[PDB]
Amino acid sequence: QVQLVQSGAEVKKPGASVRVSCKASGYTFTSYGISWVRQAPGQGLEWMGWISGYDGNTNYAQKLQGRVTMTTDTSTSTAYMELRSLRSDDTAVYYCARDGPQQVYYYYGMDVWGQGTTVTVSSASTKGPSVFPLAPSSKSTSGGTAALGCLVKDYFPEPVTVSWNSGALTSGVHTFPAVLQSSGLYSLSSVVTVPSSSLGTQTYICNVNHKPSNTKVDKKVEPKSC
Amino acid sequence: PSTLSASVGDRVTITCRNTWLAWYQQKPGKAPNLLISKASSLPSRFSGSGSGTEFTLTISSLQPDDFATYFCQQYNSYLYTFGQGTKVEIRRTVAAPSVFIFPPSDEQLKSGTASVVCLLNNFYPREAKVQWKVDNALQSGNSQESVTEQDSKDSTYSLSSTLTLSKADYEKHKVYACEVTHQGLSSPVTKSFNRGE
Repeated sequence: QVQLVQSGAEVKKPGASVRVSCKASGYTFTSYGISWVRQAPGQGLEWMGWISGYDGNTNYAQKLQGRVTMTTDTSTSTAYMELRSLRSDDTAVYYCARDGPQQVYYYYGMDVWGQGTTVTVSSASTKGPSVFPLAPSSKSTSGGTAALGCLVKDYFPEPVTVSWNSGALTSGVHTFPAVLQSSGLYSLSSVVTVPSSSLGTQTYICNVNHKPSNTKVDKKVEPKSC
Repeated sequence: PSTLSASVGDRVTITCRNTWLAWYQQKPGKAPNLLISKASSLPSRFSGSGSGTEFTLTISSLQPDDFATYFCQQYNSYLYTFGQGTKVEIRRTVAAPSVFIFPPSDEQLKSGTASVVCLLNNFYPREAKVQWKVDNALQSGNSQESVTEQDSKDSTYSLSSTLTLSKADYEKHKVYACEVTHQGLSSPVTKSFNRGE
């Protein structure tokens, strides 16, 4: 039952600041240190800093010095991190990890991790997606196999979820990872391959959910001639 | 992140580019897991005692749940650094992509934009090339690609290439084509259509 529980996803504008919490459980918080590490989209890990659960003393990475502050609350077994003067490149998943019993020769490692906290930094405003059908036709049919789908376009922030026929259709489904456009809005397609003989009698509907904008869309995808 | 194509049961040795502290494993969408540390913890198939020159991680025999990315942790004057990861993917027989093309829907054409979707479905290896031609003219800088993670059932990848133009530019042209090259194809595959047809 040894675990670290972090606060929920955040969306911030450039120049603003962000605060993330890390709650310890099933162990003595005061006898270990806490490290903070971030991971930018499709990139490696970057160490941000360390704080003692005992002393409250800190060691920050040179790059973030003066911009980051780490604190602790020994009464509630919680560690906190604040990042100021936010910029687009600060968009990442932020992790806290238990780091060393409170002689670096016997380094124990970062043995317990939080679930991570997504922080998006952007000048864009919240926007629900535009859902367009990707109709099955002769151009998306070869043999007894037809491809069809939905284009889930121009939304902010991540994430969206896509299901087919209320979750009754799962085989052959591919929902692509979102790409970030120059407009600052995201876009993706969700596709499925089905027998081409089923097109006249079977109904295909994509269920799109975007909680940040409170958008739900159920789009019927109908066959098209040439 | 660097990539290694391996089979279940293979022995794998990963070198860390003494300053070594630990080895970690990270699965997609998940937080890292500690494997081995300087406390000399970790018997198991994961070991750090390869040799006394460089610091390595040996996986004695890859198991079905070992396909993830591995990275080392190092130090330099109490400032940690994480080496860049090695992603281990599962190797399988070559499979050519099934190619499909979707013209823009008339619903999108109402809204002043036109996106043309080219789908490359269930292929292996991951390396595939897609090029767009509009009225026989090669395009660059107006399309975007997305690739799925390796499929947990058939070990293949799928890719979308989306060409985006303004409706005004889209209507000034007739023929739309995507040309695909891949290891599993002896000759390139071209999927195309005429606007309005």
